[PDB]
Amino acid sequence: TALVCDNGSGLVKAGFAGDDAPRAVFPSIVGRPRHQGVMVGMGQKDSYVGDEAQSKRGILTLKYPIEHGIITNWDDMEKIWHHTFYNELRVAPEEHPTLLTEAPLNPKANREKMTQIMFETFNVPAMYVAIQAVLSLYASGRTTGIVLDSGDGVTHNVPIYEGYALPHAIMRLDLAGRDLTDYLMKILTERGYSFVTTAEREIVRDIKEKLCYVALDFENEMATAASSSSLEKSYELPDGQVITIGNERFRCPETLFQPSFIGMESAGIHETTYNSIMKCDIDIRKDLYANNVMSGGTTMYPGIADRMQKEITALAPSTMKIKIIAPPERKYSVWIGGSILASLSTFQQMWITKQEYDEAGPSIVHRKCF
Amino acid sequence: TALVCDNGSGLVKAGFAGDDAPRAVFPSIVGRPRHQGVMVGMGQKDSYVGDEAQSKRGILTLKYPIEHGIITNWDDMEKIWHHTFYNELRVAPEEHPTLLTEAPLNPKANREKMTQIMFETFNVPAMYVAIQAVLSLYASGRTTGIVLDSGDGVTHNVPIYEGYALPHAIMRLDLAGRDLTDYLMKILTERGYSFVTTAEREIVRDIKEKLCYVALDFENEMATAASSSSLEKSYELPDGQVITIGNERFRCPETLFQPSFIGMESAGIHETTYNSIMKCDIDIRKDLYANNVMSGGTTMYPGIADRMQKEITALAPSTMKIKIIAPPERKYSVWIGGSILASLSTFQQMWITKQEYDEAGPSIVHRKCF
Amino acid sequence: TFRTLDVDSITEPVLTEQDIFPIRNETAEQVQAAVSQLIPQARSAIQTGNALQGLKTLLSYVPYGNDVQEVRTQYLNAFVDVLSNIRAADIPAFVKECSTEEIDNIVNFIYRGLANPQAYNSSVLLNWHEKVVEISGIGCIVRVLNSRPDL
Amino acid sequence: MESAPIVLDNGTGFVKVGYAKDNFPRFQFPSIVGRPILRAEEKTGNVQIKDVMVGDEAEAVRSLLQVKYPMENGIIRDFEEMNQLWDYTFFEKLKIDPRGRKILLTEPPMNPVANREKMCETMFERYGFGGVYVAIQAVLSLYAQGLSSGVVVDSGDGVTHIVPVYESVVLNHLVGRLDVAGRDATRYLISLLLRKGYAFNRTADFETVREMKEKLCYVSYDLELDHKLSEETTVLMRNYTLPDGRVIKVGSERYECPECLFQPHLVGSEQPGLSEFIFDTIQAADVDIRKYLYRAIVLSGGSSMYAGLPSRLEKEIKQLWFERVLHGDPARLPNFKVKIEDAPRRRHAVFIGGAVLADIMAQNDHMWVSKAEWEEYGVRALDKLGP
Ligand SMILES: Nc1ncnc2c1ncn2[C@@H]1O[C@H](COP(=O)(O)OP(=O)(O)OP(=O)(O)O)[C@@H](O)[C@H]1O
Ligand SMILES: Nc1ncnc2c1ncn2[C@@H]1O[C@H](COP(=O)(O)OP(=O)(O)O)[C@@H](O)[C@H]1O
Ligand SMILES: Nc1ncnc2c1ncn2[C@@H]1O[C@H](COP(=O)(O)OP(=O)(O)O)[C@@H](O)[C@H]1O
Ligand SMILES: [Mg+2]
Ligand SMILES: [Mg+2]
Ligand SMILES: [Mg+2]
Repeated sequence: TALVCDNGSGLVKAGFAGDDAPRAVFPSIVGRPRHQGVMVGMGQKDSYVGDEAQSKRGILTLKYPIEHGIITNWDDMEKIWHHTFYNELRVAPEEHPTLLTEAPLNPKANREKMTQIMFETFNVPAMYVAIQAVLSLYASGRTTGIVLDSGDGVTHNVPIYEGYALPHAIMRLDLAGRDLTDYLMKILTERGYSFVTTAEREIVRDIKEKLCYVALDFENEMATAASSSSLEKSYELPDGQVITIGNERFRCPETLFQPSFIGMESAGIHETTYNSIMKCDIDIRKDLYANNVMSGGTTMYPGIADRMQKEITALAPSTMKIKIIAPPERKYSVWIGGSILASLSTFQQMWITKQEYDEAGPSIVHRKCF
Repeated sequence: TALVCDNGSGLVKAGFAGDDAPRAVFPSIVGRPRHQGVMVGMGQKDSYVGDEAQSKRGILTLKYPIEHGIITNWDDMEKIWHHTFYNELRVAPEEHPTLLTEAPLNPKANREKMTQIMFETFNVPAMYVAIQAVLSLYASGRTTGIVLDSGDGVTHNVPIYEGYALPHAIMRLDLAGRDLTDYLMKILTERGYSFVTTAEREIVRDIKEKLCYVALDFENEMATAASSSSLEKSYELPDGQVITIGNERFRCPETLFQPSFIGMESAGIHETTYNSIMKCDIDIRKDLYANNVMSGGTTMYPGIADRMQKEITALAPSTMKIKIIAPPERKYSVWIGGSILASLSTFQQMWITKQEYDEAGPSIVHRKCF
Repeated sequence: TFRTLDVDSITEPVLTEQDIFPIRNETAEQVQAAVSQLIPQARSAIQTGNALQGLKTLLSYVPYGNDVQEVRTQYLNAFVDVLSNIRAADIPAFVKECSTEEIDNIVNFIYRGLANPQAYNSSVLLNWHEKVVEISGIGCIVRVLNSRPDL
Repeated sequence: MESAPIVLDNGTGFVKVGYAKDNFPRFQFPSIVGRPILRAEEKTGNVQIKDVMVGDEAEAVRSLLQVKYPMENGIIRDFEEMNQLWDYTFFEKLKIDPRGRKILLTEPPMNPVANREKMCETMFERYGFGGVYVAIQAVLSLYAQGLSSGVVVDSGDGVTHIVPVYESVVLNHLVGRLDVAGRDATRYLISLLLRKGYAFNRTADFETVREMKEKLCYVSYDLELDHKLSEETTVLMRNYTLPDGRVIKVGSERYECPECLFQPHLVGSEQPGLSEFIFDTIQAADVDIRKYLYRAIVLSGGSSMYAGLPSRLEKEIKQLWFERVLHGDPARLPNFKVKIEDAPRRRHAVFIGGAVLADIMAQNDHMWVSKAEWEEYGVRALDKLGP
């Protein structure tokens, strides 16, 4: 057995290679109490992680040690790895080799300090640090594609063909499920609901997961929402108090297609995908239109796969046949992909072993890994 | 009088014929305000241009209307042309005959549509539109030579022998400072210096102009940077933060000699000299090696002349003498050569003019502008 | 957290006592010579009983500066020794004939003698303090408050 | 009075009102409404209490009134009471017939859209104003400075909010609310004074602790120094005499009260305070403009007036670029030019700026939402007023 641990930029996913879904999956949060007054001796502690942070959140300040796929806070990130191993998976990590996950175009010092602290603290037998989009390709069961990952903190395109990845054609954008939650906390102010605590951000995330959808055509849904309450829905807070939400259900996800809603200069995910395939050579372009694989929880909204198609088919030339591959398990596809990869007979020679870390230090990861 | 400009793929330069340097030089940019909200008592343009756009840039999307040496936005060129005439040189175009430029192997309609707007919108008495390489053989006291040029969006080799073009051996490569800026911007992500905005392309272009050099022995320079900090340098961004740039400073210009760094499966900058020289006639090839002038702003890198010398000398047979000619006025040399040509004592009959354009249309330009 | 990091010390450099008082022109060895010639005149004036002419000559020069503690302390030792060897009924005849400059050198050093009781007898310094202030007025303490800190 | 547009900063704690080109508010008064009450307190024939008492008439007589506030956090909570402020403002402070007049209103940057709609509806349908414009309160304070760039931060009685501006473009993605201002510091002053046993829990006593805060409080420049003066020394202690004639001693509560703008956790908010809020806003702007924001931070609004706030805020941004950009390396700190603009007028900068803006657009009749345009499109007529 090998461990597979997806370093989720908002949602950690951990399990054993060859198992068909994460054995444990929990928020990438470290929470600290925001109150000094305490019932003495009564079981309190100075850091709560994952589901201990969510279930206690009203008295905590919550902070994710990953932002935009980069670990900003290492003294807290090792608490999350300590939790994945000893409290969620309930193993000694020093018995099992660990497959870790990383975004493309990340700071090389992130992957160095990750491979360093994983051997230098948890003493795993061997480890590897795979790119999230090439992992998702294994779960989709194909050798050609243009994986569109969209997590909590990053979204990226990796054009890939018969296993040859195209590293000049990669696109990455720091717009994801966190920024869509920031924009929902912003626009809900227009209803007269004020959310400001890092606890209330998790309420606005749960609203966004339950009620938001991608408009198939935005300025037609805007006109429809102004024309009737037919589009409005209700949500009940962790207070019994009731929220009503309307065109905010699709103005939030629309940010993913119109980054100028959050002032950010970028192409939306349709134009970013098109400009990524148009950066590949013309013999490959004929096939990757038929293989837009989707990955990660921000690709999960109702209506996204159809609207992703109606936008990308306006940019692609009409002679092409253009398809989105969006599995019902797509939330975990990078972890299922890592679970497949770590189980292959042909992979077992290309782990980084503890023996060869000692011969070179952490900078070995740049030759052993993509 | 006569008026000349290299209508450059990133940096326009313009002035009067017989002047020894261009009197106007500015970014080949139209910028547009990026945000919907403006103070209602105060002035904003429809769009900004040149050094005004460059100094305003924090609130603008910046569009280069020329890309890879092709006019992509005629409706925006009509603003930067107007800016050369009425704002920078302060002329009335209806007094002055004009010399424009383009690269060899350009889209045929580019030559036509610039001719069309110069007579139908800028009313000029006459024009000509010369090959940028041919002008850059002038301003060196020369009539035989293989001119090597790299601009912002264009690179090309033109062998000229004793005043005659040699179009079997002429070739153009779509690598220049734009692609080197994209690659520098990309490899700077590897440190964590994320630059993404069209405005941040400009500060990365400034880092490329100031901090970069072409290393003489890349595979050993890379090992030198891995073993010593003595080639790392600091740059200060316009907010006052300081950025440490190391092996990325010579990995960037290396892309000219190894285009495979940007996924371009094509011959290097030195190899395109050999693939043109060794395609020239059987005797004249022996003294192109004595008359190879460098031109265009991308040929300004420190270390490049020594690299260019040693690499073409390794490809060529060592029986015969080799040099490289690298003027200190390199980055203006197309314009310096145009200033000479447009004031030359036989060129005053060479132009296209309204009396022919009014009956031939723009279709005449292909008949005498080569 | 950031609230405690001082920045004023590294972005707004404050005045120094040598900006407020002019720096001493005489070098450290040049005053160390000038004092070491006077202390033997004061020690001699005690040994010949004319201790009051000892004070008049010792008080003709004063060492000052952060570079000279090892000789400011020797000057203070000689001064407190000379004050301990003048008869209390002679004090009013000495003080009324001192200049306001000499008085402001006496009372300046008695406040240095009163700062170190484990090495100096305070009882005779407090007696000189009463007599010098009663005769010459309260402003002679105000000129000590205001005086150079490296005296 | 004047034929030009009227301008009205209907603030959460003070109404300020006047006309275009006024250099200072024509009138200002507490944004309070009161109803008659009897309260085991003094009564006098010296004044007659009408059924609705407001503004100055209430605040001068509030021992006799059930005082209530039509606004909280910059939003109208009760429109039947805001109607009784607006009646007073127009009919017996300004003494105007509003029929066909043009008026400039203000509101903070992230209000509920239902507040601007019902505020404009009221202007068109109680009073019948001929034209209305609504400006974001902090962009008005930038016209007062005669200025076109640099982040402006406004702190009022209800809300503290920030609006970065560069070269006259307003950065709508960076505008922000801190829901802590001059009233939360006043509810906190009541809560600090309750530890000493002084109770101020009548509705009329709230204006007394506003006057007390406004008189005696200051922002500590160095917390371990004011905690030294507070715990080691009597020197902070100050005697305040209430309108009752009672005298109350106030001490650490002088600095420890307005500190909640710099530390909102003292009032139960998890948001970052002024220094960390302005820093996390400037440091979110694009690389080319951050210099021009730190070189011109503009303070505004009455809750920016605490003695020491300009100096504490400047220090606490130098202190915070040093932690979060230089990582504690002193070598570059002298290169960080930050400047706070803290002009004498700044309590009124939203009004003084509104009175400048209402001159700039007085004659451009299409710039205002007209009554004739409101009565055909309804609430959609307000889409004229920007993004
Ligand atoms: N010198 C001062 N010291 C302390 N607080 C002050 C001072 N001057 C004014 N304030 C406070 O400022 C507030 C009133 O300011 P201002 O008029 O700007 O608020 P407002 O505009 O009515 O509120 P808002 O803008 O949130 O709607 C009150 O809380 C008042 O006590
Ligand atoms: N059903 C859903 N519909 C919409 N959004 C979802 C859904 N389920 C989860 N999310 C989004 O999924 C994101 C987490 O995606 P994930 O792929 O696990 O990110 P990461 O791997 O980088 O941590 C959350 O930020 C949330 O916004
Ligand atoms: N010192 C320098 N070192 C390297 N590149 C430089 C230097 N100075 C300018 N450049 C490059 O010059 C290019 C402009 O060259 P130019 O001749 O004006 O291009 P074009 O032929 O398209 O008109 C820019 O892309 C810039 O990157
Ligand atoms: Mg993810
Ligand atoms: Mg050029
Ligand atoms: Mg206000």
